[PDB]
Amino acid sequence: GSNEKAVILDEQAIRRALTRIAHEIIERNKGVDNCVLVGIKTRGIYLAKRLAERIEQIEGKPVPVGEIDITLYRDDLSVTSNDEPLVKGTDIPVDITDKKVILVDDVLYTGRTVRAGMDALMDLGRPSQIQLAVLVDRGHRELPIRADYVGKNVPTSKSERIVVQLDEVDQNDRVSIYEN
Repeated sequence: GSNEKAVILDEQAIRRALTRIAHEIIERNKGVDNCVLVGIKTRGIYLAKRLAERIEQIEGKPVPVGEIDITLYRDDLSVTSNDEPLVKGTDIPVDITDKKVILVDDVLYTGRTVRAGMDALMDLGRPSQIQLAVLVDRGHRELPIRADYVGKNVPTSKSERIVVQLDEVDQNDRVSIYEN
């Protein structure tokens, strides 16, 4: 059909949300001493790296960035969003024990990737807090998870999927919502 996709973050809205999140992290943590950013999912990781650069531009101190590499699966033959995270690997360049780790997710949906992210962190260390920054929160949580920082709330139905494009993997910055 026609009009079965819409842009929910254009490039400027992306850049503004990141900048907002950067400020929010700084205000809430009262600086970024002992903060570590950790990206989840391929685009969450690129977002995390943008976020750390933005925070560095604000504070003049680097923020370390790590990644948790997760692939999502389903237990059935349905075509519907994959909801089972499998953690493939981790790379965090610093110790996270007694640090505030900020998980960075492109789209908060079921919360299921976030939960695997939290456990993955707990396998590497004992942070004092795990916080969650997300570019989009589309609701329909399946676990009791919520974001500390949200670029945009986007109401959705379970039939819709959110497509995130970023320059680093997709050669354009855009978030879109699609029926089906």
